[PDB]
Parts: sequence; C-alpha cells; structure tokens
Amino acid sequence: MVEFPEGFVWGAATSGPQTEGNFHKQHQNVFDYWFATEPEQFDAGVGPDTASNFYNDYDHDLALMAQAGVQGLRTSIQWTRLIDDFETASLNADGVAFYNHVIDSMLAHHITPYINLHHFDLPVALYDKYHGWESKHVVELFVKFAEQCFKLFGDRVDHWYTFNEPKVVVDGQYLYGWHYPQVINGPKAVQVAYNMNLASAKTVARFHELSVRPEQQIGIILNLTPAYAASDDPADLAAAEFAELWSNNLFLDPAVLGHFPEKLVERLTMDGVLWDATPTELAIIAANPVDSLGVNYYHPFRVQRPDISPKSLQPWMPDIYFKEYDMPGRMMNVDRGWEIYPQAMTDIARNIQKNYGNIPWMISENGMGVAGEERFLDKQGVVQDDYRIDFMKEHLTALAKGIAAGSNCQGYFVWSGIDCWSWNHAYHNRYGLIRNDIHTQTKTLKKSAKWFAELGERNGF
Amino acid sequence: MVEFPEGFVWGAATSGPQTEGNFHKQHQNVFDYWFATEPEQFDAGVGPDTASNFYNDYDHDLALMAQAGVQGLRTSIQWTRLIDDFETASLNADGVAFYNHVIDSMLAHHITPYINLHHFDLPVALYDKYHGWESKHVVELFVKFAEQCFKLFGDRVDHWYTFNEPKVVVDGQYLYGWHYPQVINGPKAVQVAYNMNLASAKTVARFHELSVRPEQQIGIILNLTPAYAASDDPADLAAAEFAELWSNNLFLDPAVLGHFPEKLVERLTMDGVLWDATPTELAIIAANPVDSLGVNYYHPFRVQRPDISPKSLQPWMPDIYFKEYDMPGRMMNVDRGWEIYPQAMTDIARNIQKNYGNIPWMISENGMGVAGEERFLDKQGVVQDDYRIDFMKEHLTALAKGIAAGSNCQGYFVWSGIDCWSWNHAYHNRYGLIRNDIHTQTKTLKKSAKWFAELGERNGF
Repeated sequence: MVEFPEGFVWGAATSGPQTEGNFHKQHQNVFDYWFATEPEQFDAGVGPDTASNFYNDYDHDLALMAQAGVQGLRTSIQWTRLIDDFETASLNADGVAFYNHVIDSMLAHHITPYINLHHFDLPVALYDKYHGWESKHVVELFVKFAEQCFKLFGDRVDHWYTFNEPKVVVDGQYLYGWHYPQVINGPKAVQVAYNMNLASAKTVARFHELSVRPEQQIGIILNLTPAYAASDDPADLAAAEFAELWSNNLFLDPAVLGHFPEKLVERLTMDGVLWDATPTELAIIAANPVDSLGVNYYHPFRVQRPDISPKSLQPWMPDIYFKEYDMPGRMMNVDRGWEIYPQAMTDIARNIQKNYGNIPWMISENGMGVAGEERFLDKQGVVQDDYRIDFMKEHLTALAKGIAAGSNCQGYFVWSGIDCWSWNHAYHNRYGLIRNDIHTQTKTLKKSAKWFAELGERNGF
Repeated sequence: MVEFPEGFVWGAATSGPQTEGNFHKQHQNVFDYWFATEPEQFDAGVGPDTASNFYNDYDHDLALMAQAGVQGLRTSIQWTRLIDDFETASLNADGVAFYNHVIDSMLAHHITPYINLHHFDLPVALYDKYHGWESKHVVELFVKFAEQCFKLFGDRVDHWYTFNEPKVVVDGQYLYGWHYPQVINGPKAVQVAYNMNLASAKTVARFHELSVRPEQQIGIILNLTPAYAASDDPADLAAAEFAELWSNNLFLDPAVLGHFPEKLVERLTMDGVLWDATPTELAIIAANPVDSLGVNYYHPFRVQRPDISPKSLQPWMPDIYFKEYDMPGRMMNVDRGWEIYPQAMTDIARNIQKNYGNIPWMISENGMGVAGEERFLDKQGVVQDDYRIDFMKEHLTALAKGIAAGSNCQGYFVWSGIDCWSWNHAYHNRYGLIRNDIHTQTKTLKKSAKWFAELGERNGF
C-alpha cells in the first residue's frame, strides 16, 4: 500500500567510535580521552573501549545485519585508527588491514558500503596541540587523512560522506558541554562552524581529483529539521527565522549552494562574532559543492522568543535569539523526552526539492531509542519491538508523501543496525534492529529486523 | 643628454646569503651545508660563513651605500635565520632583532627598503625531510615564513618580492648541478618550477590579506632575456620558440597573466613530464597575479637547433629542444665569458609594455663582474672602474629608449652595492660600487660609486 521507488536503498547507520571498540587503536579521540579521565560522566560506567566489539566480531555482525535486510551499511573510518603520524597522514598498517577486512566483508555479504570520514572523533592530541577544529592547520591534516581513505578504499567504495552532522561538533565541543573539551564560547563556535564547512569543501575537491569512476560521489550528513515557531506572533517568528538560518542554513547553504547565508553573515557581523575567512577559502567553498545529501531526523524543533532581550550584556551565543518551546498536546516518547512528529520528514523533503535543486538525498538516520528492552523479550529471547516498527511505519509514510510530491530521496537508513554505544548515554537507550547483550557481546535479531528484511523485499508495506 | 622620468629609483641589490655571514644563524641553507661538506667546490675555499660581514657591520655598510647614491636597497631575509621551527614558523628572537636593526638602519640612512623573501636559500633540513621544493608541504611552510615577515616588518616596508629568479633554483638544484642537492632530473625540475610559481601566488594572496596601506605592493624578480635565434632556418626558430616558452613564459605568464603558457603545457603533456596540478591551485594562480615586475639582465641569450632529434633515446631535459649558440663577431666580456648586448633591455621593455599590460616594473639587477680589481687601484686605493661606468651608460641608454617608447620602467638597481659572495665563484668576480677587502672586511668606494651618486642627483648623464 505504501510503496517506494525502484532502486530505493534500505540501509542501517552506525559509526566506528560507537561499534569497534578501542582494540589496538593507536590514538585517543576526544571521547576516548574523556572516558579515560572522567568515567563518571558515562552511563553505568560504560565507555567506548569495547563498545559492540565490531573490531573482533565484524564478519558475523555483518552476517546478522545482512539477515536483517541491511542492503547498505553506512559507518565511519576513525582518524585515530587509520593514521600513525597526523602531520604526514602516514598509515598504521593494522588500522589499514582492519578497514580492508571490514569493507571486503561487507562486499562478501552483499552489503553496499557507505563510508563517512568523521563522526565526532577528533584526535585529542590535535586538540592539545592546535585546539582542534579551531585550527586551519588541523583542517589540512583532515584532508590528508581523507586522501588516504580514498586512495586505499576508493577501488571498492562508491558512496562517501565528509562528516556526520558537523553542527553537533560545534554545539557539543564549543557551546553546551556535550563533547570534551566542553568549551563554552560562542565566538569560537562560529569559527569552528566555518572551519568544518571549509574542511568539507576541501574534502570534496580532493575526492573528485582522485575519482575515476562516474559512480564515485561524496556527500555530507546534516540535520535539516525545520524550526517551528511557537506562534504567529512576530517575536516568535523572528526567533524561528534565526534558528533556521543558524541550525540549518549555516551548513546546508555552503555545502549545496557554495555560499554562506547572507542574512546570517550580516547578523554575525553586526554582533562582531563573524569568522575569519580569506578570499581563497571562500572560492574553494564556492567551487566544490557536495554530490548528495544525507538527512538525519529524529524529533521536531520548536522555537519561541528569548526570555530577555538579545541586547542585554551577556556572553554571545546563538541562543540569545531563540528559546526551545514545548508544545501542549505534543505526542511524546515519554521515557526519552522526545516529541514524535513524522510530518517533518515531508517538510524536509519539500525544502530540498524546492530550494536546493532537488539534489540527490537520503534519510541517513531515523530511529527510536528505548531503555530496558529486556522487558519485551518473548519466550524465545527475541525483543518484540513493535513500537520500533510502528515508528518506522509512521515516518516512512511521511517520507513516501515527500517522494510522491517529487522529492529526490533515494534511500532510508535506520539508526541503527546493531545496538551501539551512544556517547555519554552508552547503552541506556537501544536503537538497533539487532540487540546486543553487552556483557557477553551476544547479538540477536529483534522482531523489527525481520520486518525490515521483509520491507526491503516488497519495497514497501 | 640621457634623462629619466621623475621619481625614478636609483638603487642597489644583494641578498642575505651573499652579504650577512652565518654568525649565530640557527639553520643551514643548502649552500651552507654544501660548503661545510665540500669546501673544494668554492673559489679559494671561501664560503658564506663570513661573506661581507653584513651581520656585524650593517650600519657603516649602509652609510657607504648611501654615499654611493643607493636610494633604495634590495636584499633578502633568510628563512634559515628568522625561523626557529619551520613547521610552525615560530620566531628566532635574535634573527628578528637583526632584521629590525637592518631595516631601521636603512631608513635612518634614507635608503628605501626593497625586501625579497627567497634567494636560492632553501633550508637543507627541508630538503632532507621532504625533498625541498618538490614538496607542496614545503610550499605551505614558506607561506608561513612569508606571513611572519609581513607581520614583523610590513609596518615600514612597502616593496616586497616573493622570489629572486626561481628558474635559477630549478636549473641549479634539479638540472645542471649548480646548486646542492645537485639533482639531474628533468621531470622533477618541471614539478619544482610549478611548485614555486604556486608558492609565489600563495604568498601574493597572503600579502594582500594583511596589507593595510595602498602603497604596499609585492612583486617577483625574473630574468626575461629574449631567446635570439641563431638563424631563421625553421630548426633554429623552433628551438628559440621553446627556449622562450621555457625560460621566460614558464614564470612570467603565471606571475603576470595568471596562467601557464598553453603551448608549453601541451609539449610538457606530449612528453609525459607535466607537473601535477589541482584546480584549486590553478585558481589561486589565476587570482593572485603580482603587483610589479623585477627584471634581471646581464647578457643576451642565443639559441640554435639541438645536435640530435628531440625524439632520440635520452632522459628528458628542456635542452633536448635547443642548444646555445655563439654568434661570430659578438662583443664580449672576455675575462668572464659573457656577451655584451645592451639592445636586449630595449626589447624587454617593449615586450612588457605591449604584451603584459605595461605592468609597473624595474631593472632589479644589472651589472658587470671583473676579477682582480687590485690592478686598477689609484694612489688613494680607489678602484678606477671606468669599465663599470661605461657598462652602465650603455645599458641605461638602451633602457631610456625603452622608457621613451613609454615602457613603465620605474627604477634601476645595480648589482651590486658592496662586493658580495657569488656562490661557488665567491669573490673571484666583483660587481660592487664599493670594494670589499675580504681578509679585513674593509669597504672603500670605487670610482663608479661617486659616478652613481651624481647620476641620481641629476636623473641622467
């Protein structure tokens, strides 16, 4: 009844930091270092050191995911595992061998690889030495790392992504304390958002210098949730318009249209917090847009006016212009604190189709996190996650409406394949099609896995 | 009788490596290492370690150049003196203090500073670690170096040069054995010529990122001597055609026009030796042409067909397309092996005028070196170098005719002010207006010096 285009990709999304574990990894990223020194900041004291044991059990993990109808797996290559010397991007041989093993195994199981280069995992040594993403030198080191990935694996990987949601890096490392180093500095955050936008452009440039097949393409993964104003009142609208420019246009516009949003640049210039740019850097951004777009969506985004005037003496933050708003009568994922609003996927699809040239895009992430899933085991040891199937049904329904209106969506990737380590939340919330009992790292298909495999076979539901 | 436009600069030219000595210099450049290691390759075993003692005697040295009518002085800052760590361009405080002292002493003596950034003096450690100018990483490290010079001295230096004749670095380091490392390898030479053009464009961009006054301008110093064919047999003008593209257009076209000469790139392509270039690098070159041109001219350049076919089985060199030619009846500087042909300066002036938008340019070097000037000491120990005064009048006569056709020549710099250290030839040939007795480091003005001072006070002769 709900059907999908011929050739639609049914996939799963994870990342290296949340699956592999730190086995034999040469370098600490910022989350590795944070757990090593502040294990109390992580749920039940569970860090990334073992995660879901993908380093050791990748071949059987891929077999399980293949059973669950995963036609494409998007994951990430860790900068801190592939590279020995960050300055020259020399290679760690065992890191190279591991990713060769993973990729060949995907292929042996008929899973198309989607390879993203960075998922929140900056080497902590680059933060100590250069302050990380604030440094344009670090931006160059990143490009060197990307070059190695393309040279080593571009023979059998077609689909690439530069970053998974750079905004979460900006937000987490420099605004709200989610990511080590937990800097709280608005103006620095502005410069970091610029630098990652520039690092992405330079990575598309290097990618196409080395591309040999016409199938090879590289994208970026962004969150494009609309900023819904609380009311039609003018102050709520003004808060919405800025929240939109800041949370969406800051990255979508450079990546797809090749320039930063004029109104946002004007605003940050007025507040004296604009980034430092050179003409050459702006020319690189303008000359190397992405080939495709990955959209991550989980919950809506609503915004009302700020409590106090933005002109009050206070540290600059993007939040001086908008405040989060809770809508009465919202439909809630109560244990999780997330509103359920599948219509936003249709809003997203329409925007891409209308204002961004209907660039090729996919749902790179959509999923539901539930705690204590052992409450839903049946008498055969399988999690009856009907709530997860329902969640997928409602959101896929909204997505198909966007497609029927003509949006260029080409796939849907579940977060996630196998339950994986969710940063400070660790394993408190489960998202997978496949459960992981993490004391023994024993993995077992959930009920939704069989439904997902069957969805891919009928290409609908 | 022969007068010049108002404001014409009468100056002198040298370099850091050829004047300073290595007193308390932190790093070895390629020539320092070559001398410390093969002193037998240098005339009379005289190296750059003391040179003309400019490190110790800059103040009185400058007072004497001013007496000789040096209105502006061009010289160079040594990468190997100013920089502590090359990777970051951190500063050597004593080097910074030295160059501040030199620049401030120039202005106290009313000499305008013309500061060039590079004169054959690659740090030898950058060769050992990266192969020097073959590495685009080294190209970035030079821009870091150039940025520090701009920030440290741009407050009282208006006129800058990226390089003094990069073709001599290509030729000497990678084709004919003139410069340590003495590599003989055509393909590498092609890539080094391209990399250095790229460093200069990147330096021009950085300079205008930081320039605050409109007087501040940055140029490049090239040799633009025309390639005169031996005859008008088609084989000789084919040789003169390539010799022109290779020796002049290879650097002048990128520097001034923003692009490499297409028929050169076509032949480098057909022969399988083209440099590796990215679109971003080419756009940088197109977008940052130099502000002005420095021309070095000493002697003409004559070319005939090669002895064998360019299709013979031999390693690729540019010389497979042309062989130098000795014209019967040439006017010669016999003691030196150099033809005298002042008309060439008139040809250069016209070329720049007609084919390069008449860009502001100057003669950055012109001079005559003779050996054993002890033979022309008068009773008060003054060199009576009438041969030097004559040489200047003939070339100035030719330059003045070029200006009268309207060519935008704005100054004339003689090589050199004080006798300086001429690489492997050391002090065998002297070019200065001021003699240096190198055993005692005592400088006395030659007769040409007082003649130069009258020429500036009058703008003619």
